[PDB]
Amino acid sequence: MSKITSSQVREHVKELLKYSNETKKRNFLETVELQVGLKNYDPQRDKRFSGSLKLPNCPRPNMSICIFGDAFDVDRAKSCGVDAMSVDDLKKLNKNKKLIKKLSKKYNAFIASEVLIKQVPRLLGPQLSKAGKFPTPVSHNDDLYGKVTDVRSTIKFQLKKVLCLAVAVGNVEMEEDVLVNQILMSVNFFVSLLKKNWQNVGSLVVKSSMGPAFRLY
Amino acid sequence: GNRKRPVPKGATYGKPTNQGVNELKYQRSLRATAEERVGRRAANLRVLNSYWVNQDSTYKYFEVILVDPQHKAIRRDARYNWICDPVHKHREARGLTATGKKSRGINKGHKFNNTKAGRRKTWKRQNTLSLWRYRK
Amino acid sequence: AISKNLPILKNHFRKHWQERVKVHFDQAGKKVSRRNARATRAAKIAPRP
Amino acid sequence: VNVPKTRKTYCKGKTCRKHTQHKVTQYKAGKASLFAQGKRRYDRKQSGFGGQTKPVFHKKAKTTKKVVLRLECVKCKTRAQLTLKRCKHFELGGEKKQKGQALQF
Amino acid sequence: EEHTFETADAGSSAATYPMQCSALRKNGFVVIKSRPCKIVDMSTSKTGKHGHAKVHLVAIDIFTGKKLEDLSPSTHNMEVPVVKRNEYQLLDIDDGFLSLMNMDGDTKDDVKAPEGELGDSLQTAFDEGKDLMVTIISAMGEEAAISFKEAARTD
Amino acid sequence: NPVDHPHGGGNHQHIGKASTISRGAVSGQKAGLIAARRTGLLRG
RNA sequence: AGCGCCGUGACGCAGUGGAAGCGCGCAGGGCUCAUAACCCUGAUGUCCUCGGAUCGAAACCGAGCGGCGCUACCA
RNA sequence: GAAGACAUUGUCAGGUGGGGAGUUUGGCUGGGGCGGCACAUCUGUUAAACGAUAACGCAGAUGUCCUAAGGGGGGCUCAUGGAGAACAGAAAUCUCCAGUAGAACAAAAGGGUAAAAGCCCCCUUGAUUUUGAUUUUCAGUGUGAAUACAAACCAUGAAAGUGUGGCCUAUCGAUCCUUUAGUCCCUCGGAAUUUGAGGCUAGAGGUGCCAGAAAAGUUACCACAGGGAUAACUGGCUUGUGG
RNA sequence: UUGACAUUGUGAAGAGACAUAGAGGGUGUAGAAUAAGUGGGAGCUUCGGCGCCAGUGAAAUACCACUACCUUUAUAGUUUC
RNA sequence: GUGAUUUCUGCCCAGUGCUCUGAAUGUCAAAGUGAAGAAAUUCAACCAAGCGCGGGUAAACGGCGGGAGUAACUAUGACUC
RNA sequence: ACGGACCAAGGAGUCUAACGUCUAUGCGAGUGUUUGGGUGUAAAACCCAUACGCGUAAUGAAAGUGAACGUAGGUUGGGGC
Ligand SMILES: C[C@@H]1C[C@@H]([C@H](O)CC2CC(=O)NC(=O)C2)C(=O)[C@@H](C)C1
Ligand SMILES: [K+]
Ligand SMILES: [Mg+2]
Ligand SMILES: [Mg+2]
Ligand SMILES: [Mg+2]
Ligand SMILES: [Mg+2]
Ligand SMILES: [Mg+2]
Ligand SMILES: [Mg+2]
Ligand SMILES: [Mg+2]
Ligand SMILES: [Mg+2]
Ligand SMILES: [Mg+2]
Ligand SMILES: [Mg+2]
Ligand SMILES: [Mg+2]
Ligand SMILES: [Mg+2]
Ligand SMILES: [Mg+2]
Ligand SMILES: [Mg+2]
Ligand SMILES: [Mg+2]
Ligand SMILES: [Mg+2]
Ligand SMILES: [Mg+2]
Ligand SMILES: [Mg+2]
Ligand SMILES: [Mg+2]
Ligand SMILES: [Mg+2]
Ligand SMILES: [Mg+2]
Ligand SMILES: [Zn+2]
Repeated sequence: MSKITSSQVREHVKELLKYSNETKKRNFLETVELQVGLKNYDPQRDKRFSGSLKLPNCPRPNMSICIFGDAFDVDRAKSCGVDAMSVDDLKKLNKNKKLIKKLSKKYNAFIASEVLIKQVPRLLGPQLSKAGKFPTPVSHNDDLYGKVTDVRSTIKFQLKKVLCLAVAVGNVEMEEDVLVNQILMSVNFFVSLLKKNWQNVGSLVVKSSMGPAFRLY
Repeated sequence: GNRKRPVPKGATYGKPTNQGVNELKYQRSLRATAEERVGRRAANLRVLNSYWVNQDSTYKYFEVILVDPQHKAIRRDARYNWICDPVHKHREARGLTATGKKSRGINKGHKFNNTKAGRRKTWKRQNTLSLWRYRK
Repeated sequence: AISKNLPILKNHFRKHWQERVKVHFDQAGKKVSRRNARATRAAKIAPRP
Repeated sequence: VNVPKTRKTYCKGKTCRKHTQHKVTQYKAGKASLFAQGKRRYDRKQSGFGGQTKPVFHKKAKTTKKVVLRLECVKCKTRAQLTLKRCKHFELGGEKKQKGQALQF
Repeated sequence: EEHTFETADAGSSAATYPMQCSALRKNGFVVIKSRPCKIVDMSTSKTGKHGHAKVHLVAIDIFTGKKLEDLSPSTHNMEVPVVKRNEYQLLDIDDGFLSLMNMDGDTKDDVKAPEGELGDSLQTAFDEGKDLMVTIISAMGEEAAISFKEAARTD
Repeated sequence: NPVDHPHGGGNHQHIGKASTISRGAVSGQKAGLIAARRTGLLRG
């Protein structure tokens, strides 16, 4: 047994889906999320946990990611359908922080080739680190469609400064069996990153993009 | 309270198990100590019984019933002249009152196997090597 | 010490046991005494059995 | 050392009795769980006067431990324990080796 | 079928190894009162006229910088931590808490920025840029930044 | 000699440990300066 | 006799198996009538030798050299 | 007169406590001490051509490392030299010839291996289950390691076949206690149910003084039992050193 | 030495914690209003009013955010300094 | 502790000790409190002193460094690193 | 190397509980009277009931179950007849 049993989640998720699928018909997509709270836990004193796992299927394929990389990766990413940006156009963009301020905003994530290490910090500024989006490595043998599927599906848990975190673990328009599975994999992944496991969580809110933010515990 | 061990400066001279001074308990009750002191005070009488009457944090208070073995009202009156027998001299000093039989453990059953016919007598019997003429 | 193929013995003689040895030399005397007590009691309570 | 999280091996679960798929985890000891008879005896022996009553080990020599693998059949949930040799670093299902790759220095 | 994925840790092994007392050296590491320390002074003396040796040891804690002293017979064993240093590349430093990157792009946003004379100089050398390489010492479940170097080549 | 006093013994005459003694020390230990807030000559 | 440690730029010293760094010193220009201070810029190393293991050693191993040390007690 | 439900006193609980108590303070060792490890082990030699064989003999090594560096199959041949090919040079890649291994096989050393045991590639988990027998150390005990079958379930291959970890020789651990797995079994003894506890079979947590106590000194204030099994003076053998 | 219980009875006036709910932005520069944060993301309403874009910053603004402390507030009570 | 008089009694509070604060926090026993349980019990919060953190103190215990260059004969080095 | 000037007298593997191998004796699937009773020429000798010990059943942690397929098996030796 845990603090959460899949039965209680099964009954919250049903009317959570029944609201979005039946009642309110908005002209755009609806996304289900997970929000977590932390209690008796102090970011300044304690250890800032950091974890991510490969979620089985992507919660939202409608997010824009830019392919930093060398000639080989840009060549196989320009044919993929993902915006592949070179290394020699960034060469003197460091002149102005505004030139890269828009770069971080438009792309929901960044992944770069293994030559990112020497370059991406110093070629750019520290904005990407500040923004919470730092490029993740991709190898020459790693199929780039594999990473852009993986990096799009993975959820990252990070204790940055505040006791509240939130990862997105689905879109509404899936069948309900995989929704209860993934909402249940993400909660006990989150507790596994804590000192006392379930004894540090004090808030678990699951919901959909626009409506009834159900509390769980 | 407890019976502090009356060794000078707490220095017991022996093994660590016997190094205790403070958390040691007297094997007789305070009611038996009360009976001892009253019987010594009134050595011409025989302690019959005692009971609790009161207590505060420092003292427990008891009342002792004593019988006069010389009074002719007690020497006659068959229901009580057993106490005039010499065998009942200082029965409270030998643990023969109710509190003394309780502290000696004198009761029936398996819970009192150590102390039924007196524990030192039980120990002597259990620790006696009995040899017969035609050895068994 | 432990030596040879011999059974493990459990002779409980590590106390002052020689102070509590009872030898029943008085077996014959106490049997005579018991018969004497029975005879005197029979005489006292006669003819009760 | 690096061991996969998944492994096909023999399951003696009275319904498999054959090689089935297993999930691999590392064995963790578990809480000492007082009210165990040895813990009750120890508490009774340590109560009172007499000091420390049992040996207290001091002469540590080992620096590693044997790793025990907890194998769970995916068909009947029967579990089995396997023992590996001593190691300093142990990991499960991570970063299969790359053969012909340049050194990253 | 099953759930929760049985997420675990997959750990083992000791943070200290027992080696000796007389085999220690200055600039080596030793555990004193459960703290990791760097030896700066060790001396040996005979205890009597036909007795044996004892080692007096003076060492600085590798994290708090405090002096610790201890003494032991030269032939008993003491613990030595498994002190390790790691290269990282210096990304942003925002609320202290230097965010670092390994030889791969994997990030360590876990280590407090040093608040001492080395840490403030690190921040000043970081504000104008000139990407740094910071060394992290990580003995006995504690981590700390101890040095920083300007990259040599590839300007 | 050491049998007589905490300061006794030695191949030279010296106290050997701090002569400042805590208030919570026990009888036989309070030889020297007991619960001293400071020692040494006043005003340097 | 046995044992331990050290050797890095002219000097004093750091140093994470991926070709070496601090402070002065030195060099070039400037300011001054000139030197110093000051300002702007550069340069300086078989890491004591000679072999070995490693893809690659300043670090590890073997020797050789030069210094510093420690033990030296009961008789 | 002061003080007052506070102090005090009782019991339990945490701290402090060489003031005091009890105990300990390994072994081997050309006396002991300091040093070292010859204390559990492995390679070569000493070792005197079966086996065994000592020393604080000699030269070294071990407390690890590995999902492959384990298992099978396939294809190929290594170090090195010569001759050649823009930059390219003594050292970058390419080609041919010669090449018995002069390479490689995690790590000491020794042994072993060429259509392989090396290198590259394709699959995979036999590094599995149940026990018994055997070899070495040996008391023919344990522990560690290993060998050959049996009964299953598998991997690989066209197949013969091979595979019960690492090409072989080292790479490690009882009782008590704790913990997990298995049978879902046995017991809690007045009779049941459910917790809890205890059992049976098999792993782990560790004893490196490695057949496995829980352990700091000093003594010229010293004590006892002994020892010429053992040092310091004389004698004896030797004579490097001295002459 | 420190805490608790007992000894141990009789009383009042300022604080302060538990649970329900309503409130709340507190700032430096500056978008377009005075910005306490992080995740999602272009819609219901009589207002096209607001967000999207483009300017603005350390960080976007409609909306879902009864989520995250933090700062206040009125309770039938229950607890302590 | 030192040891008549005279004349002096330098520098060092990092360590060990002694001593003094705070409540901004870490550790934190028994009793008491809350929650889960059928209950034994388990978990959590609160949590005194001490410790920890931070000051003071050497007529407290005590301690009180290396190397190199440099003067118009050399040598030394007032000076300098 | 130590003990021994001389002589007399004394002066050191005992008894007990439990037990192993061997041997003797009795009876033998049984065996053991002597706790006790009876009796007596009285600590002897003689007589004795019921029990109890060991043995005739093992194995298992335990709940439990529990010894002939057969001339109580086959093969190889085997004294004696
Ligand atoms: C060191 C720890 C304990 C140790 C062991 O139980 C220690 C002793 C304790 C004792 O009093 N008697 C014994 O027979 C063993 C053990 O088994 C290790 C694996 C784990
Ligand atoms: K002693
Ligand atoms: Mg008790
Ligand atoms: Mg106690
Ligand atoms: Mg003292
Ligand atoms: Mg003393
Ligand atoms: Mg003297
Ligand atoms: Mg003592
Ligand atoms: Mg010895
Ligand atoms: Mg041994
Ligand atoms: Mg031979
Ligand atoms: Mg057990
Ligand atoms: Mg001799
Ligand atoms: Mg000569
Ligand atoms: Mg005086
Ligand atoms: Mg002075
Ligand atoms: Mg408590
Ligand atoms: Mg001194
Ligand atoms: Mg003699
Ligand atoms: Mg003589
Ligand atoms: Mg004589
Ligand atoms: Mg005689
Ligand atoms: Mg005799
Ligand atoms: Zn199965």
